Amino acid sequence: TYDFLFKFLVIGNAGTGKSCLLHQFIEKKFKDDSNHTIGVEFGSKIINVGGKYVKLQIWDTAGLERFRSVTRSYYRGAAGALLVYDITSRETYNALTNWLTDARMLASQNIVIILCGNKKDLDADREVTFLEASRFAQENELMFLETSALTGEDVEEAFVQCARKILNK
Amino acid sequence: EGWLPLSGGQGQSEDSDPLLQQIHNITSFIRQAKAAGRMDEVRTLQENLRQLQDEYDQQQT
Ligand SMILES: Nc1nc2c(ncn2[C@@H]2O[C@H](COP(=O)(O)OP(=O)(O)OP(=O)(O)O)[C@@H](O)[C@H]2O)c(=O)[nH]1
Ligand SMILES: [Mg+2]
Repeated sequence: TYDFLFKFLVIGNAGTGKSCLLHQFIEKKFKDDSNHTIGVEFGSKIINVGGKYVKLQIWDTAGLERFRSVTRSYYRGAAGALLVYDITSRETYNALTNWLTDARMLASQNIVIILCGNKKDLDADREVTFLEASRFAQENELMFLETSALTGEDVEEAFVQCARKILNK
Repeated sequence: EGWLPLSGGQGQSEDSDPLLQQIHNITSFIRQAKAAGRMDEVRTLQENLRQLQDEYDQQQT
């Protein structure tokens, strides 16, 4: 079954596609009925990484302001996080510093974070360039992938890469 | 082959209290984990529920 157990967070602005990413990862389908996360969703999945089985306990947090206290209470103990923005929404990208600060403060400075530029399937609507996001990631010691919960592009890869880095520096 | 419980399916509106809302969520996930015989997840979620209820009580002071 599993050799390791990593607690993962999915964090970022409301509407960035956090729940859809979790649903894509586990159910390999784009979630049809989606609505603002009404607190914090849970998912569990075991992956083969670094020659080992790693069970991920994933807490998909709410981005909405009224759930800030509730979502923040999930941070402690998290070994990894997918920090998500929407590539079509500059405001979601602008909010990354506050998400990142709070995550590293409330979980260890050790938390391994992969930046996810989600909804990359909506490239016509792009408001954040890959290169500027890569720069932000480089500067803040983040892994970085652009993802699509809709097509599944880079979704499994985001979770796998996060786990991989926890295991091997 | 992972597991992902339905978000307190097709039910009431969002609770006026965000923590009580989260408690409803976990309670629903526990019911589904129990029903699926996933004792690891039952234990994980029950531990989370325990922490949420403690935090709720403390807020009432
Ligand atoms: N085209 C496209 N739409 C997406 C993608 N991911 C999410 N969406 C849509 O974006 C909207 C928000 O998705 P959610 O997964 O509910 O966003 P969230 O981050 O969980 O929002 P909160 O629960 O409020 O924190 C939904 O209408 C989804 O259908 C994507 O990768 N591509
Ligand atoms: Mg959500």
